[PDB]
Amino acid sequence: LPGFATRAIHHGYDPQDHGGALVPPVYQTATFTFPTVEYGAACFAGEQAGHFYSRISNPTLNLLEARMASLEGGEAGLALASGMGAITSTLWTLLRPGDEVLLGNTLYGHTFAFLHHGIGEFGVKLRHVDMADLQALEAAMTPATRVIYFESPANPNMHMADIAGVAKIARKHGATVVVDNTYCTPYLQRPLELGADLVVHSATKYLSGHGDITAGIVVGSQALVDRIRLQGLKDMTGAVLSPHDAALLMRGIKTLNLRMDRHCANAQVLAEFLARQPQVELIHYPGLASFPQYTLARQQMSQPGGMIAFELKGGIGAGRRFMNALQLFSRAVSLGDAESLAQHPASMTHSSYTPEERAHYGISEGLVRLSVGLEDIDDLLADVQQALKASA
Amino acid sequence: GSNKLPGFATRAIHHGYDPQDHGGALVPPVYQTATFTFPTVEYGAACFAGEQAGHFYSRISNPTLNLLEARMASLEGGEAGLALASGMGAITSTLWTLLRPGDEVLLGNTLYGHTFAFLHHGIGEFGVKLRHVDMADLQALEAAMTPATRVIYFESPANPNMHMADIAGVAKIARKHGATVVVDNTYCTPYLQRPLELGADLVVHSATKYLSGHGDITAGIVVGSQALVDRIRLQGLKDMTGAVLSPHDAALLMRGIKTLNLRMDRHCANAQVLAEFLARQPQVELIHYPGLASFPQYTLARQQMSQPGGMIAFELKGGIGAGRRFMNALQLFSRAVSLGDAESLAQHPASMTHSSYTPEERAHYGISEGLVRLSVGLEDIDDLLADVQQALKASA
Ligand SMILES: N[C@@H](CCS)C(=O)O
Ligand SMILES: N[C@@H](CCS)C(=O)O
Repeated sequence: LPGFATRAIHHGYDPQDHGGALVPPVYQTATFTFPTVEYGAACFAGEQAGHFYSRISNPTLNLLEARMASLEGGEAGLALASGMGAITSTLWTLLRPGDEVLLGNTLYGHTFAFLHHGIGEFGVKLRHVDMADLQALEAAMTPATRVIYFESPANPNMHMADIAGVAKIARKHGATVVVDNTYCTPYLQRPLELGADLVVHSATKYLSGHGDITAGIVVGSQALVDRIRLQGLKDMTGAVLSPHDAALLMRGIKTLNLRMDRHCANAQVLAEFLARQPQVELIHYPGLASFPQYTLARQQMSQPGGMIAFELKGGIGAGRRFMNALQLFSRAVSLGDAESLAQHPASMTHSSYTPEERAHYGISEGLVRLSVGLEDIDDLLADVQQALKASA
Repeated sequence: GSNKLPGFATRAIHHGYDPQDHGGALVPPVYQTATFTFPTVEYGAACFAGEQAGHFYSRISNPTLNLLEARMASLEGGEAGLALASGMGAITSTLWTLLRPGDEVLLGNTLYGHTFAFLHHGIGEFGVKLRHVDMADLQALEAAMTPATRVIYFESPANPNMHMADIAGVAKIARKHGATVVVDNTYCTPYLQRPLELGADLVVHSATKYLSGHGDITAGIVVGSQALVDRIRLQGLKDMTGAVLSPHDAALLMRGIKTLNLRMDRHCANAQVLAEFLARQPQVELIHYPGLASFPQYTLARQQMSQPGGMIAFELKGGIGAGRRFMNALQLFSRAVSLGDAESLAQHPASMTHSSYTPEERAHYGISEGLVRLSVGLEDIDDLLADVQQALKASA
């Protein structure tokens, strides 16, 4: 069993099989041909485990899937046009009218919109529960419960979930547990190893690393991934990942270990710094001693990650002033790029709302979120420091 | 004077782009970027509130895609466009946005297989009622409308029989009962047929086929009113499918569109010469091509398509086994699903797509044991003729 860096570079590919090419060639093709109608016939039931149309089985995409499956330690992988691609295809195939999905207390905005305004409107029952509270979770189960879905750590406050805890509970009811592992990557956390059934990824973020691609991943067990490929992707979503973008995702995956180390090192520093700031009410970073779920965090993540959330003392106004003053962080939604990013939802995403609605969603008035990039930590410090000056 | 619409080719190469707004770049740069940033936190406050113009995240809107979208809209004759990861991405994003439990969809009698799967085993398992109807029969369609009918959805010409519908007839009926008409316009492209100009509310495309023209990308387009395209963009795509089109692929789609009028003229000139030849060969029992008077809906084709297309279907004498022997003798056509490539493609559903079924359930689906489908490409006609004639001789 080769190491993670090795596998992330080499897994699933032998140059000697493809003309000696160091880097595998990109199958930017829509369709595939057949030597005979017989060899055609085989590929519409599926006996010679291989290549089928490119909206089902392109080699380039297969290489990506196998590598990601290796990295998350799962049976099988599926690549998709976007992270929503991955989550919609999974849920559309796993759920039907009357089934229930249990959801983590908070969710990526578009996931929430999919659940409450998408499948939810098609007769699927939604319940939100705190997924670190195993008793609340147990009590929430009903015969109807078929899926339990959550992120860990979860936007907005890095609130973790006890993956193995929930998974014990799901076994008692044959429920499928699905974990959005976008924030951690298989490099920092492997939820399948902790007993989840499927993981989903917005590969758009850390896995790509360079913010030039939109892509999605699903990893899990061959049977589940099979159904999602042939039902979710093929029939319900059509979220097909382009071969060019697959290749670039692979190119990005080759540095995962190296980039995530830096992202973390950079975040650790920025966070001990913020933790001492008198403009700072409160801070959420898994790697501080003050992080309420510190122990659970260290149990599931091998490093505390590249994301920080803090609340500024002066609410919306401070938030605004802080955001405007940054010259190195860019005001943008998104995360996991080489570039450092910030957002202040109160005055950005959730601006149109009001204080009382933002409290409902746990979006504090002065809540800012940092995606710490790979720039030099002294440059990142100077920027955060001056931006704090302006926030007075 | 200057209130005249530019020609189709002109709009295909230029619409929506002036080099002078991107520093003289003759070809638009490609926005291969996932995210966009904001100068002020206020500037971006408005981009989540309808006040200002710009882009937030390439899953919702992007300048490479926007141009592609605007060009397609101009070609189709519609208000707005939307570009997605595939034909199915376009179709599913649209129906997921437009339908809810208790709504009914009227469907054409036959469809593309994944569209059929999506409908029967996907959206239909979610509380949406389905009914099929001969769209060529306006009397039957009128009869089928009920106050639950929300959409009428069909392809014209349809897979795989090229059955056609009267678009303007359907729209007329739909305007009377109040349903949204969506037409899958893949086979024609906007160069041969414009359903929106005929009264349809939305067209969808597998741009993967003719629009791309070069079989290297998978991509979907939807075109219609600003108010429905936005709904679809903001609900279907953003929330329910995530069928995001890659800007690299959209740049290639745009590159392919630049020669559409030329590719199409040649697909059609080729198929016409092929069809006429096939109609006259001993091994050919039957032939379906819209440019032939023997085509059952000859009159609707002439009326609705400016040209008869690159698809031919034809039945062989000798039974499945002639088919096999034909398909396998081919040296220039390739054995393959798909259409609208530069390369000529053939398929023999009997010994291929529908090969697991026994000779019974194939005759049950209108599908002969001698049926073969041709997507005629852009090769030299004699070469194509020569290959097919050598191949008929083999299936003797
Ligand atoms: N995940 C980021 C951006 C994706 S659109 C966010 O939370 O806004
Ligand atoms: N539309 C073509 C190819 C897509 S798989 C077909 O009818 O099979």
